[PDB]
Amino acid sequence: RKPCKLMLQVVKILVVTVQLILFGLSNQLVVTFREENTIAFRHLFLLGYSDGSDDTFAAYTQEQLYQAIFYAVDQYLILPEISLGRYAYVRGGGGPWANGSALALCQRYYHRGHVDPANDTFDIDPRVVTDCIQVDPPNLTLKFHKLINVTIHFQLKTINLQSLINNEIPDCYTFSILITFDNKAHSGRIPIRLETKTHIQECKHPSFRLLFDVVVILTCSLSFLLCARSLLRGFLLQNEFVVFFVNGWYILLVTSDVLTISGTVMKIGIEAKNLASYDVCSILLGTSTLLVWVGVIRYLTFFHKYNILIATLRVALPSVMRFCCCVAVIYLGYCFCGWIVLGPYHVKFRSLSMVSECLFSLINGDDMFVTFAAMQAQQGHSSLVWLFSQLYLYSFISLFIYMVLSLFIALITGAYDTIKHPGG
Amino acid sequence: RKPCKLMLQVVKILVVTVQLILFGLSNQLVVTFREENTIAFRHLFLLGYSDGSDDTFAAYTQEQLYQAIFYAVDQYLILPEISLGRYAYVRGGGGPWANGSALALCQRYYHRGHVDPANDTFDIDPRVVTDCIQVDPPNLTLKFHKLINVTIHFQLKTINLQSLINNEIPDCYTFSILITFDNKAHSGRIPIRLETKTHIQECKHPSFRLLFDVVVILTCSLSFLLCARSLLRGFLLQNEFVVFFVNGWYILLVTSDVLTISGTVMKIGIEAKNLASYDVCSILLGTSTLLVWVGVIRYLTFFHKYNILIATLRVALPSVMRFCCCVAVIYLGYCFCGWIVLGPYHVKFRSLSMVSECLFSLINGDDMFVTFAAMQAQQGHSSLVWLFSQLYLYSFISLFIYMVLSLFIALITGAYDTIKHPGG
Amino acid sequence: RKPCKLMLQVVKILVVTVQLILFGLSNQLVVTFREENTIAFRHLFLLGYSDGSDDTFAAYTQEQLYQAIFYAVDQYLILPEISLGRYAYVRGGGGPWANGSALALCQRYYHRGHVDPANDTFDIDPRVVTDCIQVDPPNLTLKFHKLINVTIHFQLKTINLQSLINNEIPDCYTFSILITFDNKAHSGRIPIRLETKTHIQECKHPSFRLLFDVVVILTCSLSFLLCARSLLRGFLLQNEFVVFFVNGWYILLVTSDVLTISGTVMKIGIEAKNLASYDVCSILLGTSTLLVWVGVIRYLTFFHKYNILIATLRVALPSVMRFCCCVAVIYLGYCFCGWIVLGPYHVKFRSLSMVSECLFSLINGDDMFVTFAAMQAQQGHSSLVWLFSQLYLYSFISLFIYMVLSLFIALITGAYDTIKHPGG
Amino acid sequence: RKPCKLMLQVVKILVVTVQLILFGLSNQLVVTFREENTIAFRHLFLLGYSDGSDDTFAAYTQEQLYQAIFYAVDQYLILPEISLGRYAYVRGGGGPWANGSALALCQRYYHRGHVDPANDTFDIDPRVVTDCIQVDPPNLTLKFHKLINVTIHFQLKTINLQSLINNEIPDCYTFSILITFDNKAHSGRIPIRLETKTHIQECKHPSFRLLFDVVVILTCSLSFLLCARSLLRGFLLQNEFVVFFVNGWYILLVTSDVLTISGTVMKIGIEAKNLASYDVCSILLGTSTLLVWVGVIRYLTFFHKYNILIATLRVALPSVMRFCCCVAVIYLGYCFCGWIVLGPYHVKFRSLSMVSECLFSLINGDDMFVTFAAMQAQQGHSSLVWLFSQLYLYSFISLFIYMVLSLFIALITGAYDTIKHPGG
Repeated sequence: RKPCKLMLQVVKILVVTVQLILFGLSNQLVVTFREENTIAFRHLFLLGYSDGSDDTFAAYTQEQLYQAIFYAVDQYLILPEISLGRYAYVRGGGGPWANGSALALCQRYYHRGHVDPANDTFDIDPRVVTDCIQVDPPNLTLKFHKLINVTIHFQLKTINLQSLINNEIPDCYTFSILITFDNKAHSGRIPIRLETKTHIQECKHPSFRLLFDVVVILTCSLSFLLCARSLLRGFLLQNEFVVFFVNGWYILLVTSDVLTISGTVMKIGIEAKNLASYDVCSILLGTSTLLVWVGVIRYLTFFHKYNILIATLRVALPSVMRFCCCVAVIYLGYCFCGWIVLGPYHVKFRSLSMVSECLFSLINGDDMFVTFAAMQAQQGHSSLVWLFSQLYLYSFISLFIYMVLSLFIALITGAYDTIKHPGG
Repeated sequence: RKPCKLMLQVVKILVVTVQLILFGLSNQLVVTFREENTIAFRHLFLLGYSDGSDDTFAAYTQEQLYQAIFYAVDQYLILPEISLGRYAYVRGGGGPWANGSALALCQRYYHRGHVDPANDTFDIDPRVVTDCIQVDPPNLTLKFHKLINVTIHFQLKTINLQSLINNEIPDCYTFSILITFDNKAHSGRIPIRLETKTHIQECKHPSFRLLFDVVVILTCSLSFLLCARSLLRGFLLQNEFVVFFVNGWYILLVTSDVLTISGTVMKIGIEAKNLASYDVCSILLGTSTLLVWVGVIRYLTFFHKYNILIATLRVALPSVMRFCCCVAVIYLGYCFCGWIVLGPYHVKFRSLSMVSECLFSLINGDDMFVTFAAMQAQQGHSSLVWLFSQLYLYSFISLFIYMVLSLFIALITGAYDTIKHPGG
Repeated sequence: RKPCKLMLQVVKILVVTVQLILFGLSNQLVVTFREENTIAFRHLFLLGYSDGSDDTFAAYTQEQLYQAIFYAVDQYLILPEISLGRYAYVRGGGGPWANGSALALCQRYYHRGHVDPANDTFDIDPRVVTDCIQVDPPNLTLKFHKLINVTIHFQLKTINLQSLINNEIPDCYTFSILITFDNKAHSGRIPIRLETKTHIQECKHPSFRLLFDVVVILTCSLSFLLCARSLLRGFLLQNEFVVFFVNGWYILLVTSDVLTISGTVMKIGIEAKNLASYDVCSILLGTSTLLVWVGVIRYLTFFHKYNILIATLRVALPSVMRFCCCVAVIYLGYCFCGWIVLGPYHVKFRSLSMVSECLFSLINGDDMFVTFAAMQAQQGHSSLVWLFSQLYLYSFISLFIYMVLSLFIALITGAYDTIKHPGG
Repeated sequence: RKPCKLMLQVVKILVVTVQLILFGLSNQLVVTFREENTIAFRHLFLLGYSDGSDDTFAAYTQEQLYQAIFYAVDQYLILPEISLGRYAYVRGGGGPWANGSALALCQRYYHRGHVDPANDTFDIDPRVVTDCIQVDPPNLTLKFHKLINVTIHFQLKTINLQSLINNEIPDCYTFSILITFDNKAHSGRIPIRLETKTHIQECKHPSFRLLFDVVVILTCSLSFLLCARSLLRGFLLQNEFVVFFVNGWYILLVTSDVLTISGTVMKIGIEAKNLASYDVCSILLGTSTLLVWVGVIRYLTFFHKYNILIATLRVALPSVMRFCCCVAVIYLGYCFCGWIVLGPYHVKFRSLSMVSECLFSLINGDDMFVTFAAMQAQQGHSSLVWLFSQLYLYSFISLFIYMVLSLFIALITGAYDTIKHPGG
């Protein structure tokens, strides 16, 4: 009834997230289309690039430098002669206007640029001039002292004909293309990178799954209304309680409403400005479904046979939070120590990100023989540091390894005490 | 006696699985022959391929494309001139009939194929035409817009002379060979792959181990009859119980009968249609032997000294199943969250398979510094997602890491309570 | 008040270590400048080198040998013709004086060197002669029997112009450069290595963040004085106690004073002789901040709600130390066994360092499938050793894996006993 | 006194194993000399080989095949022209006599060899003829159908001059050299391998560390006599006990005597037939030192403060052994299942060795994301097997992961019961 409505919401959002996962399978075939094309154009425009080169597809020779510039130049020259896909290029100007290239060799470098490190002097008008060469579909050089970044933009149209095997009418992708020689460091290591976007549109010459999605949206709307009614019942009970864990009979419903509104927003409203907002709204729906599973397990406990494990979660977080505070203090201190130490020798130490990176290497064991090994293998320097690195790292290792089972089993015996009360 | 018959079945299936493992050692030398030949023909027919290329042995140049086509063409040309093995090719037609090639350059591509993405149009008779060129042992081109898949089939005969070192008469392998340029994506990334089968037959000019296997089969038949008699005794006891864990005094015997019938079926009956059915029946025999070990440990407990550990398994699954339900709900929710999130950036996220892939990375530590590292290293995009990815992944990490020791030690103290009852 | 002063010290050193982490972010951008340049010159001077070559960028051909010598020779020849950076080279002699090169082809090899292994004889004046060729910015051979080591030194000046994007005036780096062909083994495997240092100086033509750092230093001085006053109070209490854990109300303050003096020394006094002393003093500040977090957690426990977890650490170390002694005895014995065994086959066994390396492979799981796998894969030798290696390694594996949870959960139940006393 | 003699034995074997570790450091520098030379000759004789090639340095082309043969041929031709070491070759015949080569191109292939797989026939006199070409220091072909294995033997002398930096007189190594093209499979994948030994001898023109080792040996002899006296005391106590854990007051002494006799045997007696017997005797000494640490910890417990942890080991093995029997039954069954399953798709499944390989992947986490990942990535076949592989592997994973903490914490609470008795 009313719990039949709740379980209907459970299966209904379950089917809606099944439709989400269906949307995911379809868009995932599509994004496989994306990635196929992505590595594709990487081959395609790419000159001298390699598999795995994304770590280091970067230049030393200026003759190297212009080499790739021309290489892409010819690629734009001769793509229809050469490829295996079917790219199409109509006018499509950017990113600065005027007019349409479609290959725009863009170059930004500073407007005032006197630079003589031999006299130890420089005079820089840090305003940057960008010269662009428009390249009509059927050579010029830049100062290496002068450079900031060099850009090729170009876009190619195609139709995902593989959607016939998905029984669908094919769609039109337009992959926009920014190849970049980049020297923001200005250090000599000119990284090249190809980035791309794509517009998906329907064919020029041209919905039951979409109707089923719309019906799912309407069902989600009815479910959110049911959540609103249940919350009004809970609020009337709260007004009676004021006048007179399990944690989520309200709150999970509110999260579900957030997910449902997110899905509605993803279907239509922000769906005319979709892509990233669609991704984030999927981000919302996931927690909704996670709550869907969780409260499904709560309600489908049916007391779980007396819910001993349900109550087991209860007492410990009362200790576990302060213990969490303490251990996190330990974690942050270890993090500060990393923020100090790793600069002398580390790739795994690179930023506060990499500091977070060390922390999994705490709890997990993947990086220890990696890192604690190889740093001991000593790229190294300044052998007191080589002592001190062992001094730090072995010290970091043992502490949580002992004490964390201490915390978990301490609250374990805490729940053992919660089973000392609770096993009777 | 009767338990001597059971232990005789234990050692008898133990010897039969020793014979299975013997069959495994022999077939494993053989399948090493398979794999040796497999990498072999991969070298052999393969042109431009590499070690490790199986990740990416795929094409960009159409001139690349025909290059490999010709490369294999010459390989079929000149194998006896060139090789280190001894391949033999007699008529052997396929896969479509008429007649015998033995090198069949097969090409499938659609029968109606107007495709112009520049006008945003296409007219496809999705019926596919396949042209095949038969290549008699002692060049033509395909439309790149037009292609679907391109196939070379060829088969080579040889005799595993290395079986003389196994003291056996050598056998005849016929490796059938499908090299394929594949463009089912039609995206430009034409993967090539060589797949092969082989027929093993006896020599044209031509059994005590086979007799010992047959005797093992007869012994397995006697053991299954003993299991049938013991089950009739148990069923008469059940009829007396109706008229009036340890779990497997029947059920393990029934599994053993399944394994024994599977082995009998693998020896003879489906042995005239063997290979995969033989593999699956080995799949059966393994669980039989696993049960063989397990019930061996049960019976050879001899009460295990009072079987405290035997009874230890008893009480906990009563809690552990519902707890398993709960944690699996947690697992499935995390899985849905993966099914959402990873599409923006992941190889480890690729499908529900890869979703299962994340789960070991939960319990194990191999992938954390891998994945939680490198995704943080941010191929990335849309930096709110870069926040949110950390937001998801660190969140996924801690939860089971805490609570799973909670579950295990909660049932641990549960068995501690089962030892609180049971340690006295 | 006085605890407001302590928390002000907590936030004050917190901000000072925030300034440390700020100094770290700034110097880390700089050291990224270092590493960018480092891989740079590695490309730059490097001839025939590769990515990943640092494992094996070493020679076999003498024609190989001179090849790289000339390769660097031309690099010094033609750097301004070729590069992407802006290197500058003024006189700058070294490492022996007289005068200035700036490219010094240095070669050391023994002064008396009769070596005939065919007669099994050698007469070596182990004094070494070093010939050096000074190479003025705009070929000679060495005996391969005769060689000891061959060295190129050269230094290049540049200005880190990328600091304009950090809104700073750019600085002058001078990268000093030692490329070395090294044959101290004299075995034929001539490793080459490029090592570099750099002097950072201000520009020739030329401080509020520095003033804020100085104010932070003065605040640290006031905090150390507050620590000195609190220690005088504690010492007067100790004099009253003599006349009549929590562990760090003194000791953490003393560590903080050490860190504060270290930071003061890093700011000014040893700051005229900085780099490694600066690194070590950062080494000091880290433990200070770690203590900062820890005692922050102590004081901000506020009894932690009765500090059950604080007292939890108390009783166990009384057992844990002797248990630690015992397990470490186990560890050292395993270490001796490694020191024996691995010489026949191991890279992971290389030294007492690598012995420490095995120990993480104990507690962690990263190397097991690596090492216990691949050594079983048997580079190997002397198959009794192949048995014995399994005999050792599987033996090493299980012992701690069982017993260490034994120790941790034994003190776990010890703290369970400490919660048996302490859960009431 | 007498315990001073025992602790003197502890420190004395400690110093003797320090001398063992010293011998290890010295021989390890030497074996580094070995490995340096090993990769050396691998470069040296090796033609077309690569770094990492040891996985796959194997042939396809017969023109490839002879290519390397000649390549080594010229290497023997022109080593003194080319190298960086100092190799010396005097007569040194082998492995068959008559006379001295020193480069012996040896080829074994069967004496009767009619092989026609096209007629499905073969007539093999499995006696093998070996033709050898002696190559005097300053081309012929083999049937590819006919081949079995092809061998080059050659030996080079040199003096480890790097021992002058160890302050020692240098020694004479003679590296004997077997390069082998091997086709025992006869499948076409002719693996090449270079194996080498070396004789270490003193110089032709020519001991306080050796005297200190001899004194250590005499001290070990006195310690073994003390162990014999203590065992005679224990045996007289046993004779009084018959007439009327801690486990190793005898037994550790007996192990120590075994180690001491092993060291004495390694010093002199079998030291005229040393190398592998020396390795094995080091194998003995290690367990001696391990016992040295262990009983050191026993005696230096001094009751360990009441030896609660010493007694903690006591009760549990009484359960742990039968539990170990049970879990090992589980392990063996999983092992049989592997022995079945992996043949269809695995490198990690290769033999009972690799079966042991899976087991660490059980307890450790290194291989899970590796193997359970990549096998799911499906080289694969026969998709019911693809289901069944997941069916097996996920099943293998969870079982020990749950139950093993069950066993450890079950005996943990067992020792908790042993601390329930033992914490009072």
